[PDB]
Amino acid sequence: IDVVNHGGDPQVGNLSTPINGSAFTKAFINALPAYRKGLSPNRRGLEVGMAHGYLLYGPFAVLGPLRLTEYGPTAGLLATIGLVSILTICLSIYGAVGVSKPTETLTTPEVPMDLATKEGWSEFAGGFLLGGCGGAFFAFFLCQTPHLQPLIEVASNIWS
Amino acid sequence: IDVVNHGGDPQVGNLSTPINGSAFTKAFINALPAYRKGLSPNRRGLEVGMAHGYLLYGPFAVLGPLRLTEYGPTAGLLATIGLVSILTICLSIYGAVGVSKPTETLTTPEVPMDLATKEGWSEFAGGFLLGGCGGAFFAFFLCQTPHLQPLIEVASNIWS
Amino acid sequence: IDVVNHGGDPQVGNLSTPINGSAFTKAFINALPAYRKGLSPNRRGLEVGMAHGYLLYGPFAVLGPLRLTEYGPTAGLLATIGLVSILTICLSIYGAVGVSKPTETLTTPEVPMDLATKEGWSEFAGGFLLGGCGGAFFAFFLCQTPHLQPLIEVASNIWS
Amino acid sequence: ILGDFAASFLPAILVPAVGLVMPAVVMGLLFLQIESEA
Amino acid sequence: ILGDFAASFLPAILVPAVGLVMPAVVMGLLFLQIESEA
Amino acid sequence: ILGDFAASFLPAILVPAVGLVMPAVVMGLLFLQIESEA
Amino acid sequence: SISETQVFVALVIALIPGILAFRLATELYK
Amino acid sequence: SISETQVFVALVIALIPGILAFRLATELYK
Amino acid sequence: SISETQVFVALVIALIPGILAFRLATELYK
Ligand code: CLA
Ligand code: CLA
Ligand code: CLA
Ligand code: CLA
Ligand code: CLA
Ligand SMILES: CC1=C(/C=C/C(C)=C/C=C/C(C)=C/C=C/C=C(C)/C=C/C=C(C)/C=C/C2=C(C)CCCC2(C)C)C(C)(C)CCC1
Ligand SMILES: CC1=C(/C=C/C(C)=C/C=C/C(C)=C/C=C/C=C(C)/C=C/C=C(C)/C=C/C2=C(C)CCCC2(C)C)C(C)(C)CCC1
Ligand SMILES: CC1=C(/C=C/C(C)=C/C=C/C(C)=C/C=C/C=C(C)/C=C/C=C(C)/C=C/C2=C(C)CCCC2(C)C)C(C)(C)CCC1
Repeated sequence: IDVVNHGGDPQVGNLSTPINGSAFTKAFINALPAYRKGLSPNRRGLEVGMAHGYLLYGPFAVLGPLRLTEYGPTAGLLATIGLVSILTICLSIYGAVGVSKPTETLTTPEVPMDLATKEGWSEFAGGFLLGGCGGAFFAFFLCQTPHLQPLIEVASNIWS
Repeated sequence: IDVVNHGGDPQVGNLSTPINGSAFTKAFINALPAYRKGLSPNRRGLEVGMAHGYLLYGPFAVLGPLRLTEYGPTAGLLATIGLVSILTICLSIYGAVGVSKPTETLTTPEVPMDLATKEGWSEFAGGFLLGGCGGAFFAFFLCQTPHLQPLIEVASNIWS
Repeated sequence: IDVVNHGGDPQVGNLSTPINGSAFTKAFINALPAYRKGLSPNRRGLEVGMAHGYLLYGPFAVLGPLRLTEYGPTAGLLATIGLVSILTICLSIYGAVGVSKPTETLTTPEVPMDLATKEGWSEFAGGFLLGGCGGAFFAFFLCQTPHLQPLIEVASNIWS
Repeated sequence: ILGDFAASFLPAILVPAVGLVMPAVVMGLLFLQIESEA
Repeated sequence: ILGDFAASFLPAILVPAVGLVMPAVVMGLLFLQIESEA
Repeated sequence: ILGDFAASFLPAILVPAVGLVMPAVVMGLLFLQIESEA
Repeated sequence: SISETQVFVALVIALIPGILAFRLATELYK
Repeated sequence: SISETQVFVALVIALIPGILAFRLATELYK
Repeated sequence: SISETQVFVALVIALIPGILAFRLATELYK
């Protein structure tokens, strides 16, 4: 029994491995904000930016020049905001150059047609900005309001 | 003089009462963010979410487990953010199932065609997220910055 | 050599002066959020609102009734939020009246077609709201977190 | 400054409502009324 | 209140995960499963 | 650390402008210049 | 002096000409 | 009492029936 | 040492080769 097959077309340079496209990776990649069926841009970008802004307040808050200082969480928030702004500028200029239709693979047989235009990628960039700012500020608020929150004591004792 | 008429079609199960559809309820329901003529989604959702996030920082800020504690306004802000996020997840999955054209009544003879698609309800959900977060944070900032603001002393002396 | 020419059509009431339309003002006005080619509304409005909310936390923070008080930056943030909200209400009612196609000049031979509709101006207004709130809060956070930041000492010693 | 009269918190609510909130509402509503077509 | 048992911080993470996070995930996923057409 | 020279606040503004702001502007503008078609 | 409750009583009494002024103004428009 | 590391060892051991329960449930669906 | 105003004077003097370098670079492009 060949569990590693092609995608239906063998001469295309890809293989349908269990990791690539079997049953659980076709879903949860087609159900991510990118490649989900019903979402518009400025909603895909909102979800992606919220997740990214939330995760990126982890190596700036406890890993920085100010991490031994009470200004450390605020400096990590400002650094996350700056990185999200730089990434939004990158997304905006990537769209402003001109985008093509995204690459269709075995995992994603249907790519979002709304991201194939410059106007869709501008909405994605704006949603990424608002989401990144919101996620970074939400992670800052969650890390700052108990003022110790000993989950942050974990992975800062590691990153001493 | 029959002030309680039908809507023009008697065999439809509704009545055009003064409360339902007379002169002042056809307007101000057709002029709400839902059912307004010129608005797009991610603007209807923005207005609705801003109003909802602002009103929902009333039974969490002064009514909670921390309401006798200085962390009470911050906990109310976090609870409002969590409720807005849960409601946004509900809106997103309601759209992701697939929406039909909204119900046309006597009060609203014209319903928004832009909310009849899955892409429009995704923009509505994203606008609701940004609006709810903004309204909750604005109400938190307004309640927190004078640090007493004796309008909050009203309806907390009631809710003692 | 006539450096001051017409735009190609002399009987139109405008002149193509160096300031108006020569080489450096056709670009950087066609490359502003308004008149840029690839952007959608709720992205033009986002950029415009972010710039406006950032600049408007300059005559409210150090120029106000509370500018000698520690509540001064917070009052300036609240005043910037209020002005951005009033301007968003103005944009929303300007769109809700009904907009025409924007004026085409020598500097801008192509105006955004997406701002020629009521739905586009609603997205612009919502983006202006989110951008203004984000820019005002970002300027508040930047001015507040070092708590002195002696660039603010400049232009407050002037505005003593 | 709150007064010695009964319900002194009502000037702190009604005066910004009648001086800022409802004039903004009335100018917005009258603007939409006088600028709408047909 | 943290316990005297080893890894006392794990009730502070797993109990809100199993009581709030994954039931929300399971109801969202099962809602999308039972309400999708075809 | 501010210096004893005149206008010591100008390194605090120009150095992040020439090291972060205008290189980002120049790379964005040159990226749009070298990647635009026609 | 008058009581605090008398001010709120006079306010909800004043809503009765508040509603009726809105009802007269719309019918004067027609 | 057991150590702190033994709890994390038992958790990553418990991922082995965690994965295999997901694998059985999908094949029981088919 | 030089004064604080002399630094700002030299900066706004330096805008005169700042503008003219931009004017030469665009004409060298053409
Ligand atoms: C036309 C008559 C008149 C006038 C000129 C005033 C003027 C004043 N009142 Mg008011 N008021 C009036 C009627 C009047 N009132 C009556 C009948 C009541 C109900 C019992 C009150 C109850 C009242 C309260 C409780 C308070 C005031 C206060 C105020 C001040 C600011 C306005 C404000 O924010 O509150 C206006 C709030 C209202 C509830 C008034 C509603 C409107 C009234 C009923 C009359 C309608 C006005 C007019 C006829 C319609 C528009 C005409 C147009 C052509 C201009 C100002 C001194 C405030 C104050 O003392 O601040 C220091 C305050 O908090 N008023
Ligand atoms: C079905 C058996 C069973 C039951 C009823 C419980 C019940 C409990 N456990 Mg758990 N647990 C179990 C198995 C079990 N456990 C085993 C085998 C391990 C791995 C060695 C642990 C490891 C463990 C940790 C480390 C912690 C708990 C804790 C908890 C409490 C809250 C649940 C939670 O958040 O953690 C659930 C977290 C897990 C990692 C459990 C994973 C699921 C296990 C392996 C069994 C699967 C359940 C069931 C068979 C499948 C669904 C059946 C469905 C029909 C309902 C509760 C008292 C918490 C506690 O003490 O709070 C005070 C806590 O932090 N558990
Ligand atoms: C090419 C000549 C040269 C070089 C190598 C330097 C280098 C330096 N200057 Mg500058 N500067 C120069 C010209 C020069 N300067 C002149 C003519 C003036 C105007 C009177 C100044 C005014 C000045 C100020 C007021 C400050 C510096 C500072 C700095 C430092 C960081 C750069 C910065 O942020 O400020 C650059 C800011 C400017 C206003 C310079 C504008 C550009 C000048 C005029 C020359 C143009 C460069 C080049 C010819 C064009 C690009 C060539 C390309 C191929 C690389 C660095 C030591 C900072 C410092 O001391 O930090 C510790 C600081 O705050 N400079
Ligand atoms: C009759 C109504 C009235 C009322 C109640 C006020 C109220 C106020 N004025 Mg204003 N003003 C008015 C008429 C009025 N104004 C008119 C007619 C003029 C023109 C001559 C002025 C000229 C004037 C100037 C030029 C300034 C004031 C300022 C102030 C503030 C002083 C409080 C303080 O110490 O700073 C504390 C300030 C704050 C706490 C900021 C309040 C901002 C609020 C909270 C935002 C609300 C957001 C809201 C949702 C949007 C607006 C309402 C919406 C319905 C449209 C206060 C908010 C000063 C100020 O601070 O500006 C805001 C100021 O600089 N006013
Ligand atoms: C078994 C799971 C479980 C867990 C872990 C909790 C946890 C909690 N409950 Mg809840 N609840 C549950 C089941 C549970 N609930 C159910 C089944 C009922 C119905 C009978 C209730 C009824 C109930 C009420 C009515 C109230 C609580 C409140 C609380 C909070 C008390 C903490 C405190 O002192 O205030 C501190 C509070 C906070 C720090 C706010 C936490 C908000 C978080 C941080 C937002 C997270 C955002 C997140 C991304 C979105 C949600 C998760 C997402 C995956 C869907 C805490 C968050 C109280 C509260 O504060 O409400 C929030 C409250 O009023 N609960
Ligand atoms: C599942 C899974 C996975 C994954 C994992 C991960 C990766 C995670 C992450 C996670 C995350 C990463 C999360 C995040 C979250 C986020 C959030 C939660 C956010 C929110 C936010 C908000 C809500 C905000 C708000 C706001 C705004 C918007 C504005 C204003 C301000 C504020 C702040 C209010 C894997 C792959 C392993 C596989 C298996 C399964
Ligand atoms: C009129 C009327 C009525 C109604 C009433 C009510 C219901 C009210 C409510 C009200 C409300 C409920 C209000 C609200 C408001 C809101 C607001 C005012 C908001 C705003 C916000 C903002 C502006 C924010 C901002 C931001 C953002 C966005 C982001 C970042 C951060 C910040 C915070 C900055 C009735 C029915 C009786 C009938 C008669 C008449
Ligand atoms: C260049 C040039 C010019 C101009 C100048 C100016 C006018 C400037 C301004 C500037 C500005 C005016 C800037 C601004 C900036 C802004 C920004 C930088 C913003 C950002 C923001 C953000 C990022 C935020 C965030 C957030 C959100 C969104 C929500 C939540 C919260 C938070 C806060 C996180 C001229 C004409 C002379 C000509 C020559 C050249």
